[PDB]
Amino acid sequence: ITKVLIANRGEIACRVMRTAKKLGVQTVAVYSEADRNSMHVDMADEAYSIGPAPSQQSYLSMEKIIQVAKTSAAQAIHPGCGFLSENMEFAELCKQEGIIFIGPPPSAIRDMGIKSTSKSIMAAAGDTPRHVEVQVFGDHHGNAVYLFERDCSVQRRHQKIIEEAPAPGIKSEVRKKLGEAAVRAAKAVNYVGAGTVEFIMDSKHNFCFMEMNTRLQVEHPVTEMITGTDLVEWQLRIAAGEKIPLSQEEITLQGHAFEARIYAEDPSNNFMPVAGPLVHLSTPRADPSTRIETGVRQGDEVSVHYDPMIAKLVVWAADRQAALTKLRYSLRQYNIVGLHTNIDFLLNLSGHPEFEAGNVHTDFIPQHHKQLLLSRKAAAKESLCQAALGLILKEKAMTDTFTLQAHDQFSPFSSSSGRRLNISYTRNMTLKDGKNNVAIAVTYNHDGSYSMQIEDKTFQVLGNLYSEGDCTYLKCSVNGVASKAKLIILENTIYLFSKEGSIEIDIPVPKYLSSVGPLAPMTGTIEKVFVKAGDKVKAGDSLMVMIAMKMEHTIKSPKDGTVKKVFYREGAQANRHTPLVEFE
Amino acid sequence: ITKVLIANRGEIACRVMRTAKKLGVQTVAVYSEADRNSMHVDMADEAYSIGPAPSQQSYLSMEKIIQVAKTSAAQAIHPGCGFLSENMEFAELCKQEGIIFIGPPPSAIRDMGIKSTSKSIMAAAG
Repeated sequence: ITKVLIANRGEIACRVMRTAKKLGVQTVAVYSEADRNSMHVDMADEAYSIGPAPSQQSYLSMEKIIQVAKTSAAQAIHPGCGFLSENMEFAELCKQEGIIFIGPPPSAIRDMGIKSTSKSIMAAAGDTPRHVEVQVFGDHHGNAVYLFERDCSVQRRHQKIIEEAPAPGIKSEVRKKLGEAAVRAAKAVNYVGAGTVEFIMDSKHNFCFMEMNTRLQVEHPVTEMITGTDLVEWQLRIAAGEKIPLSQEEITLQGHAFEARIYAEDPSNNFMPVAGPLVHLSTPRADPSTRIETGVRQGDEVSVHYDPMIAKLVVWAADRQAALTKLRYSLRQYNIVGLHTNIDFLLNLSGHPEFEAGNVHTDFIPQHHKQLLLSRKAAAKESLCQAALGLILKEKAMTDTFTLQAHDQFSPFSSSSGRRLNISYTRNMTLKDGKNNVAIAVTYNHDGSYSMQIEDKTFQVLGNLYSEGDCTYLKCSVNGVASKAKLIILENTIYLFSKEGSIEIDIPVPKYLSSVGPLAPMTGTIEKVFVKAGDKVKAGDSLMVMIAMKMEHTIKSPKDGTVKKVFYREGAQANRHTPLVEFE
Repeated sequence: ITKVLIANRGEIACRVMRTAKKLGVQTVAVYSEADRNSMHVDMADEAYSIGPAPSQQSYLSMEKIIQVAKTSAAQAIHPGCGFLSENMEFAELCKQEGIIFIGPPPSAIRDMGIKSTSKSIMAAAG
């Protein structure tokens, strides 16, 4: 395979292409009208459009994908996940056309559609449940190996939210038994490729097979961290006709890995997906043990036509407890501004006394649902000091960039010092903390420090701004206590992202910026009235039409409410600046 | 240990914090008046002042370091080297307060203060 067409979008499209580039394989993608400026379009060497935004017209189409493969001279097609990945007719169409299908052959796909058929084929081959998934990888030469199983039990609305790579809570004998059983299952159905055999267990390790997946799944990067393998490379090699490069006796098991899936959704209403722009996107620090897979760039929008997922964060550490600490440490560095997400839920889900102990089963979240969605808490006075300082320094920044464009450079007045003559300057600002207003009196000190009195308590507040790449950080010292938080100010809302949480403080909007009865324009006769008493109009509504020296004037409503009286009936003469209707 | 207080300064404070960040552990430091703009203040997630520049008023103090650990909600204290690193009374104070002392227990520290005591204990072991 010198060129592969990836009939998919977003995170999975980029994950495969990065491997392809690493190997030297050219990548082609498709993007509909919807993904014209998505991540995988620029990562690909070439990409083709297809049609309208809904997936039925673009990614689920059988003929359009083949047509792209033929004109680009692709040698293989990778379906990824979710569109044609289980489409047996497409795999058969590729074979007949002459294109390599990267995945199991049609004979292995079709017999897996019916649950009773695979149950018999595999059977002939030998209270708090958990879902445990063990991987099988086979080739066209009769070989198969197993990779270590995952714990996929934590879910809500039958959607996986987090995943644990090494399946904690079992013994090495269980791991060996699941390996052999899944290989016998994969051979029983003559499976080739990267697949997954799903077992259900009780509390006493009585594993039973339920279902098998026949595609290279999105879950795999969490296992790669602990096995040290590259399954995308492996899948391409056996598709070209090669053998499994690494035998079942060479597969290791080191440490624990976790995935946390970040969705565009609002948990406050029992998770309905939301779609909107992302104004700020920042990822945790890169590290060989912290694998960051995103499908959304800053400036991109979440659509309604496709999966609302934004990113997957995968971490690795030496043991289970270290990985849970790293997962939460890095997850709090992931900052999304512009829409509501499930990040706070993920933090409360992982940082739960029962989850850290290991009390994991398929009903964990509905059992403890009330303990995961928590209400907003009031800001501390120190957090209000940080918000006030960030606002003051942002105003300074605006002053500094004005000065850089001035002729009168180096001059005084440019330093936002608040230096009054013989007296001090105190600025009275109000910040809105949730629903409540708090007044902060900020005194400008001669040495550049601030003394901020919030209600009665005075804080000695110092700090400045600094940049790291494309992000702005606020460096604070409040009463000798140093701290650092990312400072993002978007329209009215001050975002402070720290290692202890995220606080949103709103700037109140004055009345004269948020305000945006009627009179007669000239002395004319009224043609048509519209409304009477008891009606209700909303702003920008037709109340009356009047003709004044042959010029039709339609009155409108700047005001709002309900009309109490209409003073002029239709056909009467109204004069200049005479009131027409009234609001009581 | 999800958060550690490092009761030290300079090279050793930065050496430990770099590991902590690598592991995912939050770091708190102290800086007196003397180290307000030193390296470990900016590397830490949070740091507290204590008092006058001489070490007797800042890093050798037993109560000030515990007070910082309690208000920052630190789970463990790392003494590093040179200040409280051999202070057996501090290790005992941490135990009584409920804070993990990162180091040997007081029972292993106290018996090593007297050179003749450790000589006999080890000699009897071969």
